[PDB]
Amino acid sequence: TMGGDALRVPFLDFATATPKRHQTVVPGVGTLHDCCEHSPLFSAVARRLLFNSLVPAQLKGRDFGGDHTAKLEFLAPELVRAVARLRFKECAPADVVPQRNAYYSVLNTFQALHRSEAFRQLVHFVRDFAQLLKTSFRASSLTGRTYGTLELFQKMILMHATYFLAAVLLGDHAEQVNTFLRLVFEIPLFSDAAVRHFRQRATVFLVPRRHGKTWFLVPLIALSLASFRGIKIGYTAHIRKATEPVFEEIDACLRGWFGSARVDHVKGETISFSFPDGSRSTIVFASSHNTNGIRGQDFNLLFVDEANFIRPDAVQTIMGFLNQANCKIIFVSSTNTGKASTSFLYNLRGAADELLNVVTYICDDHMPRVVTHTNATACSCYILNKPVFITMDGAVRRTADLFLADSFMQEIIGGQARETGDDRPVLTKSAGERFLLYRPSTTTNSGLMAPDLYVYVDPAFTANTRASGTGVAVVGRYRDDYIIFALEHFFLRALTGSAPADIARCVVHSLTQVLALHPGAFRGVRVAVEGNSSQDSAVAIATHVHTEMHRGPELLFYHCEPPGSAVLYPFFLLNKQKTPAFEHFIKKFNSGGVMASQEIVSATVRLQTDPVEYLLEQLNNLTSDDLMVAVIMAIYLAAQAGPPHT
Amino acid sequence: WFLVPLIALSLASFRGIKIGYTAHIRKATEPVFEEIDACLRGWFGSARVDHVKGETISFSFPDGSRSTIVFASSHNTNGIRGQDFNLLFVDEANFIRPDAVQTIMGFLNQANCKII
Amino acid sequence: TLRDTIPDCALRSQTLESLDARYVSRDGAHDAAVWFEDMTPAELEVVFPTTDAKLNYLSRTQRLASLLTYATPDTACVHGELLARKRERFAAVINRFLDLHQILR
Amino acid sequence: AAPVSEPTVARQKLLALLGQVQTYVFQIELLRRCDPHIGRGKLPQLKLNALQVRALRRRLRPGLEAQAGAFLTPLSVTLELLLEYAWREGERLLGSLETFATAGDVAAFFTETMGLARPCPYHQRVRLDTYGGTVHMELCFLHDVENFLKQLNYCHLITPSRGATAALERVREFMVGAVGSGLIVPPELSDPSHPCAVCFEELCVTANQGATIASRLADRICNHVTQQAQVRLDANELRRYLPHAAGLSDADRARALSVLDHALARYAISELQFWLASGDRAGQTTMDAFASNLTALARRELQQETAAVAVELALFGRRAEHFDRAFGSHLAALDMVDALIIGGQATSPDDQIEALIRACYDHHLTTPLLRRLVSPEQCDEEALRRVLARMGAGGQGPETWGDIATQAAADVRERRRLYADRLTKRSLASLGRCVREQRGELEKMLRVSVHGEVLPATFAAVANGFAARARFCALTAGAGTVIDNRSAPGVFDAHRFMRASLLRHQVDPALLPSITHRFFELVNGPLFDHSTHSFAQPPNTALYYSVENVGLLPHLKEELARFIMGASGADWAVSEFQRFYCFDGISGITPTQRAAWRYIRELIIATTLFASVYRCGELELRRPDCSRPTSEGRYRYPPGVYLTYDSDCPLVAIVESAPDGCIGPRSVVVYDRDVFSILYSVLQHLAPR
Amino acid sequence: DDQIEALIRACYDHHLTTPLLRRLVSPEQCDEEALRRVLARMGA
Amino acid sequence: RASLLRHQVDPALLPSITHRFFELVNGPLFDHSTHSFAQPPNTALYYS
Amino acid sequence: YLTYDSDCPLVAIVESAPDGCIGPRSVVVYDRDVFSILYSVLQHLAPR
Ligand SMILES: [Zn+2]
Ligand SMILES: [Zn+2]
Repeated sequence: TMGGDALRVPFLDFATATPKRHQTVVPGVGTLHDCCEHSPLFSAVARRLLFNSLVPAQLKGRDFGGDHTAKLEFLAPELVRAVARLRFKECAPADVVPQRNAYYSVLNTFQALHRSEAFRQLVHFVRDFAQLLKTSFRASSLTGRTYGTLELFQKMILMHATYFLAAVLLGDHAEQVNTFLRLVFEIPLFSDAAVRHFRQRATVFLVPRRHGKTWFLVPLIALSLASFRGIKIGYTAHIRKATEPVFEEIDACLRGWFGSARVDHVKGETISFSFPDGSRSTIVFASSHNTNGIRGQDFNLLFVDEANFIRPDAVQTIMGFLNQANCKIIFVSSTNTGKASTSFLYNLRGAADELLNVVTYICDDHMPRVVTHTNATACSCYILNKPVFITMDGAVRRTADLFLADSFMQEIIGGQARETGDDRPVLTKSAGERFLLYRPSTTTNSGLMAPDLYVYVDPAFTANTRASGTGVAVVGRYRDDYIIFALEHFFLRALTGSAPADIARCVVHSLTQVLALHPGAFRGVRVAVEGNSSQDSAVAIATHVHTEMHRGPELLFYHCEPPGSAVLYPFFLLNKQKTPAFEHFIKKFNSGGVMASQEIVSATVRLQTDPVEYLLEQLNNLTSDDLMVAVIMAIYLAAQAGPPHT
Repeated sequence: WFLVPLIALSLASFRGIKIGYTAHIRKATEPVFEEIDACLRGWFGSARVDHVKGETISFSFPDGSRSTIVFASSHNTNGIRGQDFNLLFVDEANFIRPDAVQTIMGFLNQANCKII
Repeated sequence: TLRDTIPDCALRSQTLESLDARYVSRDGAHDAAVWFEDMTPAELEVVFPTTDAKLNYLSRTQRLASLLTYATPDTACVHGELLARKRERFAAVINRFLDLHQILR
Repeated sequence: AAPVSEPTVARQKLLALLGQVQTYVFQIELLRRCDPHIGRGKLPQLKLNALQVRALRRRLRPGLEAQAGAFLTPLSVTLELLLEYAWREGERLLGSLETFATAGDVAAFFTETMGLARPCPYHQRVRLDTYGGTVHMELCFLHDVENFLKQLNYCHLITPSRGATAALERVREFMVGAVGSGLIVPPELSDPSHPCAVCFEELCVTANQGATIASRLADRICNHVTQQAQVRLDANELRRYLPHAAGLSDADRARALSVLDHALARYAISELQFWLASGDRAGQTTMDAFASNLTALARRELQQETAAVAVELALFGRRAEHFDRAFGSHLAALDMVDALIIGGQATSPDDQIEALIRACYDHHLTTPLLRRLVSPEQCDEEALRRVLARMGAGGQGPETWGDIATQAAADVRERRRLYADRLTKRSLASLGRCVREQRGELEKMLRVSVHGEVLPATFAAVANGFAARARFCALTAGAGTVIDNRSAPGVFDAHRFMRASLLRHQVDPALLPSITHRFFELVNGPLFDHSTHSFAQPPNTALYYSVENVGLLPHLKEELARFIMGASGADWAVSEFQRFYCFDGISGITPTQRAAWRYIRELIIATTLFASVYRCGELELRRPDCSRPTSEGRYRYPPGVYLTYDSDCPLVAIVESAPDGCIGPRSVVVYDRDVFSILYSVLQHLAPR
Repeated sequence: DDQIEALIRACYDHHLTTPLLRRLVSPEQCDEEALRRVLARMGA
Repeated sequence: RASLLRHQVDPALLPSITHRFFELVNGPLFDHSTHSFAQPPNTALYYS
Repeated sequence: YLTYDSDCPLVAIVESAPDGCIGPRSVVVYDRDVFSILYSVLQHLAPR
């Protein structure tokens, strides 16, 4: 009842040489220098050993030492006998008079939290939850694996409920309660941001088929009612034929491990728990969706069970509840992978943050299901109960034959194949978003640019095909980063007599615009025409570019001496340098080092889509690629290699 | 939150008034019933709390006296004939209740009625 | 009773190891006190008269020193490269944090 | 309620001593930057403090030695680190001060103490030394201790006991140098880009909107192995505390104030233009506001500097040369960024963030895209309301400039407005994340970072497992009747008999979950517990944590999750006669761990089939890494069959230990390598009872 | 039994098929799926 | 001052602080907050 | 008490009397500053 021995210690008036203008008082210890508060290595040990006393013995764990939390408060007997004969100084009288007052007063605010029934409510709630889950949720009396386990979401929901109920019922102790719920959830070392995250309201949960969805909320409610005093948990659902089961499974245990006298029950409507001193907390059911729920007083929870297909004409009361000042609409749901996208709720991930959490076992790409494989529960692993009739196959071929969506389900066919084949994304979404949004204005920061332009043309010499696009990129150095000045995704007119000149006219038009937008900026432009497709056709493009540009900056072409030849052709052959180029790009792009000019030029990609947005769609295929290749290679050239010339 | 204590104290103190309390659709009037009778029976004796569901509530006094809060929320009858109403606590006149303005205009004819 | 070390030594013309062997390492040394003297110089408190002010200076000089040591020919230290990369990323991040808010207007 | 236990007042005494030692290390880190002539004044105080720290050991030495071998705790780890860093840096600084007053030069004193001529003493060699192959790593940074302790945690069933507690003494030797100060972290050994082990649980527990953790973990600062300490510093801090000083009982406290007022009445900002600049130049800009703010900060810094110089001159008589002045020439030739990262001994590193925010946020920004930053919760709430409401119901090719220039001008005229309307109408959710991420990445770089409580906690959590294993290996050797069976004069018969009698039965496929759980419980390590909490979690999750932190190839998670999913005698019995835990013919790290998974599966399935066939025995398959010690020197190992992970004598069967728990004279135990001989010896005991 | 293993390892490789391979490794799920199909076809 | 500036204002207490601010700032003439039928201190301050 | 007097604003009456008046058992603390007032109040109310 009195807790642990860490909140009853004597004075231990050691000493101090620091002036009172500096010394601070850490609770549980004496008065130390101020520098002991900016050092977390001490202010996180001297504070955890205090709240490790408020934590009851039913919450330390399962094998933690008989008498204490050995993993926090344990001193070897030799060390205890050695520090026993250690004696500090003795405080001066005129200094011990106020020091003892400061010490025993900074500790009173802890021996005062251990008494307030507002905090005892939380302690009782958590301790009863733990002791009653020890034996998995059943019809026990509350008086080889034998201990039940909360899965990840079954713990995130409990945290979302408990932190909010604590922040609501305990406002005057918003500091002594956070660093106690940390110890009680075995979640220390957790920055205040990722714990204040649980203080927010309306956090949606998307859960697979069963996962003990309903089996967990009834004990949650039964313990959040008979422990706290003054809350009315609204519990809506789908068609009310499913809510009466919740009635029965709540009242069976709520009357099971408690007295029936305090169980107040009306059929099809509110349930109320009464307390021995004129107190009552209820679970009023907003499932009626008509009345008795519009006026909100102390709801604060609104346990919406299934928001997958929202109940007809029941969103008005929910939106009215959203107006209540202290309501945290938990918004449980169940996407059983039968649809895999409750797009009524799954569209929330578009423009929101820290709102919804999905308990999924297959990623967006359905190939790296093995990402979340060791997390999938072992209870839901049943098979035909026969590996093979007669076969000697490795687990790979077995799982290929026994794929069935890797969970005995019939998940969507197509898109990401069944054999993963080491398929993954390459450029992070975060770098991609910044690439789209932050575009330096090059026309007004020309001093930041290098005086050389690099252009790569990756030609396709066919028409009336989707992979017949010619990619062009013109890039340069911007500070020590790389910036794109122009992009083209050019499609030959069918049966032209001058495909190389049409391509050349396209690139020349792009260059010109870039030159005109930044006059006098560039001393050199270096041009590479990929020749893998056709060397002659690549040479012809270079020749037309050469001639047209002849109408200042010097124009140079990358040249190539093909194997067995002594001739230097103005084309570029893409082979061994592809992997280094791509590798460097990916690293640069992901760290924020490649960007697009705010006044990026594109004649071919202007009416239907934003050129940077279009490039990014191609780039997100890294694991029609003419534009991506031109951009990556133009940048590689601006990077480092052998000299290109006149 | 303020009108229920107002009524609970204006009933159990004066003797001989019948406060009419209309409202919107009668699904909102039963909450007023409950919040009036919970305290009216809370800080007083239940014997003097006379209550019929969906209709009038009456407080009785130890010497042959009774003052009521007869609910004109029915909007059909039991409110047209006025004797000692004098208050007619119309709760929400923002969107007036359908076909309920006739009884209100008849109450306006009563000689000592103050339609709040 | 249980006197400190400052009333014990009383003489400060020697080396540290001699005093160790003479006062704290003798078998007969009673060793019945723990009291850390105040080592901050008043010539430094009168200018940085605040633990926050004595910590900001203690961190600024630490950053300076860590810049100076990393700025016979080994030069192949990962810490120099880490400091260089951190400085470059910080510059590039502040670069795209003033311009981004210039654009938003 | 009056009697408080000794390990409770001893902990308070140790906390007080830790506070005193932390204060002393603060004073040491201060004296390493003060003028030597002033430091020499505190030479007797520093000598006495070093004597006190020396005498503080040689008493806590045997205690902490008996502690390091039995269940380290995050208290006596930081205490060891600080009592070592004090005993190191105090003597080092004292040597550097007694070297002074002989050479009498300051610019060579701040190269000894501050370490400007050292060979970078932040390198170490670990040499994990597992079975099969001794992989070796070097500990260069702070996250490089986390990534090594997690590796040693994951590779614990593969690593010898005394080959690990001898590679942890090599980690502590580095931590004493790096995290030993516990008060400030040098910018060299701090990479906030690399996520820690506790900011992986953050993403697992907080809300994820799709976006699997492998992609969310790459946009993190991890904020836990280093913190920010939120230092604030007033404006007129020198004038406040001037009329109140330690000494100065004379009226000189008034003439000093007079000289301060008289001297008060008496950053390379020219480098911003070479940064990228957008938009219109004429008029106010973000760059102009930033330049004005930085000019104000520089003016305050210069005023504070001149006031401090005047006060030191008027009070003591001599202008002191501290570190920031003796090397002040290097604070002049400093670029904008190299002097923005460091700097501001008068202002605070939060004042630079204030000067940046006051420049990027004025009244002219916008109505939208400004409220989402000041309230990122109302934005998502409004988005939820909106979602709920919506779900409720040719030719003439020109050559000259006059035409191509005009068409390019028109194209850029369209596109400069295109994205400008993107950044304002759409893309609010992306901008509200990009700006709140760049601001965090800035404040983490500018604010004074001190130290995090992660390393001295995970170090203890890892070392406790190996300590307990080596303790159980040696506590059972001294017991009652020992039946050590590593010598096999007549054991082949009883091994083959039991192996045949157990391989005759099927695995009872109704028990495969109770076997997969006890497999994920043995394979997991001691750091990531997540299965003995009060709010426990399935052992597969406690293993997913411990195996995803140390980046494991995805092609090995199926080999772990689907290991006992298939369970005849094939893939059932892998051990030879006496080579149960022997890795002689296997090298590497992953193919040496598959061989350990095989032995663990064999042990588990053999124990299950033995419990099914010979119902007499119970065979609680336990692990010695559990059973943390109680109040003092008691471990109470219950009966069972311990794995012990030791290739010397792996299987230890404690059949009848004691009626109270300890291991003494009534504690007959059976040592053996092989599993089936262990089961036969257990049967020969438990059956005739 | 090693000869049966040598025959099965020859007749069953990773290239056989997606179907006609799961019905051997689980001749119960095949009939269960057939029952589901029959019930769904006879329902409507 | 250091031991108090180390804690946040506990934003769940801001109404109980705004009330005790409008109660100190107000003057003695317009009372309107110690009547039997009292009124919020912000009204007693709006009058004054 | 605030007392609004720039001469000696803060007056802390920590233990006045069991009946209300201010007499010989009415230790009071005069001060300008607030934090020193709080320290003097702590030095009295804590050891009780
Ligand atoms: Zn180094
Ligand atoms: Zn982290």
